[PDB]
Amino acid sequence: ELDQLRQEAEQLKNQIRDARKACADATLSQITNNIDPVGRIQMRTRRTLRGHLAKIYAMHWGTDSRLLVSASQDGKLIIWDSYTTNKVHAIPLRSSWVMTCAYAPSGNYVACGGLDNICSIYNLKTREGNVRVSRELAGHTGYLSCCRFLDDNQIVTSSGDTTCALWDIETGQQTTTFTGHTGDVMSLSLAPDTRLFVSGACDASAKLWDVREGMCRQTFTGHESDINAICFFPNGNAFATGSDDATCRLFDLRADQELMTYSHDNIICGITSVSFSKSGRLLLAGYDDFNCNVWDALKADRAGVLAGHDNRVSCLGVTDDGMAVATGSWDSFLKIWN
Amino acid sequence: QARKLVEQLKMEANIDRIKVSKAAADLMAYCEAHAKEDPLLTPVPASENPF
Amino acid sequence: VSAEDKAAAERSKMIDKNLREDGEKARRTLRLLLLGADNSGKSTIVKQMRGIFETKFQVDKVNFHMFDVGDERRKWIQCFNDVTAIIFVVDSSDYNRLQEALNDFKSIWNNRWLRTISVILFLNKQDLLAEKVLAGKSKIEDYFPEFARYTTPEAATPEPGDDPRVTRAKYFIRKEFVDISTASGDGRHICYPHFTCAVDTENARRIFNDCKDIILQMNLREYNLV
Amino acid sequence: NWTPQAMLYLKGAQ
Amino acid sequence: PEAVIVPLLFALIFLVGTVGNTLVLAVLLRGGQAVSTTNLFILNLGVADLCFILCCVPFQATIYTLDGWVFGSLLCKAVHFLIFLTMHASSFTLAAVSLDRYLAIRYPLHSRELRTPRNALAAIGLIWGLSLLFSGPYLSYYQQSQLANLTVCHPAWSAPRRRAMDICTFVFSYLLPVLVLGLTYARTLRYLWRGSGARRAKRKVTRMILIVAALFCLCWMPHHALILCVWFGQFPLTRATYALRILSHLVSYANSCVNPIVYALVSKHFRKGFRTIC
Amino acid sequence: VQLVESGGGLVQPGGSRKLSCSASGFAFSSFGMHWVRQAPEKGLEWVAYISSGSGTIYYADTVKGRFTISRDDPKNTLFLQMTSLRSEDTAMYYCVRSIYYYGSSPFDFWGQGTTLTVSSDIVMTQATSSVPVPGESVSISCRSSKSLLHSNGNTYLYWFLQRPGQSPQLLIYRMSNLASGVPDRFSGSGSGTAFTLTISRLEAEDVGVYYCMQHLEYPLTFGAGTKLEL
Repeated sequence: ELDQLRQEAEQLKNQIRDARKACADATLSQITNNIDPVGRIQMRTRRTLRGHLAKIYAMHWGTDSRLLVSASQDGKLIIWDSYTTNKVHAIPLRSSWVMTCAYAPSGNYVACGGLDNICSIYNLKTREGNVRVSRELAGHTGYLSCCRFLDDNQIVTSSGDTTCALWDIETGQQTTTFTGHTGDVMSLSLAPDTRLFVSGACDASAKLWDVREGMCRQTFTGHESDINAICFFPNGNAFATGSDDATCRLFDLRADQELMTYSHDNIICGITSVSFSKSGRLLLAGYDDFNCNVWDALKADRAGVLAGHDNRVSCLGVTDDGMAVATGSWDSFLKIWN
Repeated sequence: QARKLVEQLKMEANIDRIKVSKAAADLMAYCEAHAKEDPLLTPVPASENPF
Repeated sequence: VSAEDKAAAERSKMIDKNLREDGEKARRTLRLLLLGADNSGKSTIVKQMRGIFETKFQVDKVNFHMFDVGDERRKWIQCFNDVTAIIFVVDSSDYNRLQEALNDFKSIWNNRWLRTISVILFLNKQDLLAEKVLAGKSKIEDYFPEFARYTTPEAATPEPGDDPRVTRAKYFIRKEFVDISTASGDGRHICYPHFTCAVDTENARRIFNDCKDIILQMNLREYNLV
Repeated sequence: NWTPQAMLYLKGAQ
Repeated sequence: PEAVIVPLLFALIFLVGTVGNTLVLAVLLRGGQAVSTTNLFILNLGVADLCFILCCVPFQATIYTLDGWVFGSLLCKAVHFLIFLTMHASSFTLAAVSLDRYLAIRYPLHSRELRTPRNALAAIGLIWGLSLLFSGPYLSYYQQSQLANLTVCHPAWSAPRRRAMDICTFVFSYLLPVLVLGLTYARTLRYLWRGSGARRAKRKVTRMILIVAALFCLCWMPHHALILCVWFGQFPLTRATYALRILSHLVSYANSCVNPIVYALVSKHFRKGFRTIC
Repeated sequence: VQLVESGGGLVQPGGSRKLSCSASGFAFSSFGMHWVRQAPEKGLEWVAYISSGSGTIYYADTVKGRFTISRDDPKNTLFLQMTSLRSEDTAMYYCVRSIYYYGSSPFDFWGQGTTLTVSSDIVMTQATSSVPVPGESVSISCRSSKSLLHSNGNTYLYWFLQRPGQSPQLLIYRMSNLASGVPDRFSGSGSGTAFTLTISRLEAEDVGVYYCMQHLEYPLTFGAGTKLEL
């Protein structure tokens, strides 16, 4: 009984490994060997966005590529205007502890969450010229870590109870729950077609989920430690993950294979957040060594360093237009690079 | 939870697969096709730069 | 700039002023982080001074705010890396789970992101420990072989009126904890062992004095003295 | 030695 | 011999003090340290006081090494006005820093509401105003004049009032700040002394406090001692006297040279902030 | 939200009068206040503006030196004091709330106005005064002395519609964005010193007076006004 099930699982894993080994014919580095390198890119801090009285955990660019919403432990959800460094709104929260933030594609709503296990929704473009709680999404067991909006009424939230969920704003209860993870889920990322999304947990594995079916599709495991953050390739057939192993990993969906390893001998510090570019050539990442590094997605070479922070960086974000980059760190100031 | 894991592995077994070479070719095609559309990879003029 | 831009700048200035006022008001309170395990008197200690639970209290016109979260704390512990102190309670009476308590304390102390957060450590339920020592049913040497060769250090002067074996046991436990703390302390952050019981009411003064010493050390570091 | 400028600077008018 | 080594010594002191204060500028301005009472006090002292006095050092070394005043009439008053403005600013700011250290050591908790950065800025403004008030008369206490075939920027002021002004400068710039420093640090050391790491930290703090106090005492002692010797004793003119005057000027400048190093450039935290600049 | 103003009446020339406006349902402190005048037989003219927290107070050229404005946030009230008034100050007073940030909609709500009877500037031009017209597209053109386009790329002109016998409401801000509650039938475009407003499938309750108002720089100046008739 139990022995037969274990043998069947072992055989399934063995045939998965055989299929994985058979699909790997030539390394991506060997194919893109005759590709001109992007060279060294040096980006300076165009404007610093000061005004936070405590450390910062999250940030998300808007669709218009002008508004940032930064989540900080001072109990505020300041909304910054990137062009003029203007604070559009100041949102005091019930709970100071925060590790996630979101911005609606329409720009009308913001979402926040932390150790209170509740995803607060604030409506910006409304009457009485104020930002107020719209829905206090509750029902999670573990701490909330990453939220991303699909529409103005549909959310995907990752919590600390090794599960993800898709919630409906109007209804107020979970539309669908996603379970199967064994480790703490630390991040979440969406896709341009808004049909599939990838999530990273603390069990050294990333997993793809379908918003419609509500069941897992693919599970990739190539990391030795927890995956702190994940970003998804703009094309829609790949993504990138970052762990505490001081290495990033670019996986692809169509092949179900690990493609490249991103690591350097000098760095030992882990990855906090990763982000891609509009074209997808450059893969951004943030490390514990109080700076960021720009790495090429095809060469795995250090293209430049963004050492503008004092403490280790928390979040990195790229605008929809790809014009600029935002890095929010625990130094209480988030910097804009271009 | 052995049954759930077995069912998940069985469902994951039946998936169409594509060679890594073709996936890498598609990835580089995407990277090079929109290379002129990225303001950060290719430096932009100061006047044309909103930031 | 346009008139709309100037008005937006004025609004931003007012928002920044409100932010500064709120930050100044919030920074006046001293925040702590309470940790423990099962059969550890977190509830009795926190009620003595009375997803995430929080408490007020005040000592000598100084406000303290306490946070406790209700395994694998390696992730949410990153939130509390700017707090003034981490209180860690341990059940000194129970010997079965004392070793895993030592392991937990070692994981907390050597945590990479608590590299500058001092720890105030509480040996809760001292009367239960004294009763267990008096009974003699449970022996420390059964669990910790080094207790047999251990002796009470000189110049101790614990308190008036406890048996020498009780003092020996309590200082053996305290020496274990202090050795774990000072294995890689390097002087950036130190531990404050204390002997508290379930009925003791002077548990706020100990925390007040320990946090006072922590802030004194921080100020000494700030003036470049150390 | 005592330069005249130094002497006048130290002693003032005299 | 002496005419070759004297300008080199003055230039060396100028360079070392200026570069130390330049690192002080960099770390305390663009080093990431937020506004605070401690940071504000060392910022004021180092940057303003030390940079100003060290920039004004050559304008007084030219008295001994160029054998002629060539700075004009306005400079003859303004430069020395600045020099003694920084003298008083250094004295009052060191006294205030010692008082702040006592406040933060004796009362690490209750003083948190008192050591507000706004209050630190108010104290800096008050001490700067006091320094200006006590340094104002030196705009006329010196004057340029033509004696024989030489033009000299010399004291042009009556001796019965010059003696009184020198006494006032001695009592206010030196006596009160040194007394306040000594008493406050004595109280701090008494309170501190009533594991191995704690003992080492206390010993290091005591050593630093003692070296600061002895530094501020012994560096500004010789100049005022020479002035009092002039006005209450027979001071002859000899090569030994010239050497003693040069030594007094050198130690007076070395004071401001070594203030930023002793106060700031010795802590690991300060260099941790420095690492951001490079 | 509600904004109601009280005061006014028959007053002798040269006297002092107080107009008090009270607000409910919204944060008064965040919003900035505007006092504007409507002559009984003429168009709208701006009078005064006060920012959030009374940080900046701006007055019109005509009323400079004899008009004062104040606001009491805890009481959620706005006071206007008038001294040495003239015979030309007899008009209807309108109080307007305006919020100022990126993507905001200034002049979104107009309070109920009062009536007072007494015993350089950028010029707005409206070529059409009365245009006969339901169900037919209507185009209204407004011209400015100088281009209303700043370096940042933001254009500053607002279109206001006046119903017969009550407060105006905003239709189009920045000549492109549509205010909340405005039907999609309204549209706006324009270029340097020439702005156009287009209405398609005109229906009932669209009769009113159209004003084009420039907000690039103070003082605010309103359009002459275009009347639409059946």
